[PDB]
Amino acid sequence: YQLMCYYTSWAKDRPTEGSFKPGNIDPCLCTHLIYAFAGMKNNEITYLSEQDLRDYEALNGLKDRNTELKTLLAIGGWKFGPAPFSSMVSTPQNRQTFIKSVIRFLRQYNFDGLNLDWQYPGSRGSPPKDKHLFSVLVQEMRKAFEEESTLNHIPRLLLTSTGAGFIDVIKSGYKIPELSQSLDYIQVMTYDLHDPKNGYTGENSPLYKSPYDIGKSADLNVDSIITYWKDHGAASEKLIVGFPAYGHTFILSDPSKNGIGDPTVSAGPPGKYTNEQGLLAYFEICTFLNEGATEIFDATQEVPYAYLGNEWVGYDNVRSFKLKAQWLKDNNLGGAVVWPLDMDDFSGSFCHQGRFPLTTTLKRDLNVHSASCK
Repeated sequence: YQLMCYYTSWAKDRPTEGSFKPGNIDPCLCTHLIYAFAGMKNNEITYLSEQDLRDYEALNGLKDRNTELKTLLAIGGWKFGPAPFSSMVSTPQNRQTFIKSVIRFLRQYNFDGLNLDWQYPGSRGSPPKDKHLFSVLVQEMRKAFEEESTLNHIPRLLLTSTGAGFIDVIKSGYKIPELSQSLDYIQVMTYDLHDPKNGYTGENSPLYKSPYDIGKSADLNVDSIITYWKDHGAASEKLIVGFPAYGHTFILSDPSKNGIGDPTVSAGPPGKYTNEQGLLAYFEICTFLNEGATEIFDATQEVPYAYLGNEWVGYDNVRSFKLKAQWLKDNNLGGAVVWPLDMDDFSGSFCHQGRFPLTTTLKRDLNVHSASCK
């Protein structure tokens, strides 16, 4: 099984005890480290800031301790949006400029591959034709990686892509059989399933649906999403399940109605370290629990939630990671991807469950072993 772990460039910029640097990632913990994010300039991949080059060096230097460790560079993300990718895939000339810049960039900065994270082809303004053009880009990029490998007599660069977790978004943007042929891995975005706009508490990444989830809500769970990708032609061993190291928060309409599916006023206030309304890192949730929040493990969805007064959080813990890891193995999936590793308890001081408790649960249960680490 694979165990991929994201490192986000902004994690080192969080205040005081929340700051986490890439050089402090345990090199034996994951099979792949993914750096979020690279940007684009004139149809060429590039760094977002010159300081990212120092992060690339620290991240890639971990391969000197774990010689089997692989590193990927992620381009895109929610904030970047669809427009740069739409322009880049629009012509063969722009795709060639991009593919050539990727090979050159990955090799010069010692990355083992690229993670495409276009959010999303075919939606958010991206036209219907981008479903076909994204598949063309992926085929052409895989072919160029094979040709570079043969020309230089070195292992081929890896090619991965994120995959939407929302059915309508999957339908309008992904030619699943073609993408599965050319990609090494598909990182399925099995998280942010809390449906913030419906006015009820919802889980971030439940394994199974709530019996109260009706219609489109019934597909907002790991089991339903992965089943959809498999039913539509994705290779099971190429599927990498998204494991969030954070939760989503809500302000309860009534503090006495504190279960899943209960009425909400708004997303919860930003955390001291992550500073994003409606989100708390796993390390911040540990503080919330230590400061008196009531912890409930919902067996119907196989995920926890916690509440304190009118503040409610739906998240993942050691137990939910354990149960999803067994389900992953039972379903012959390719592995897991921790999103983001920097929101797990990287120091061991917030949760007192040792360093990286969520990720360590996956390393142990997915039998991740490197010959270089024994």
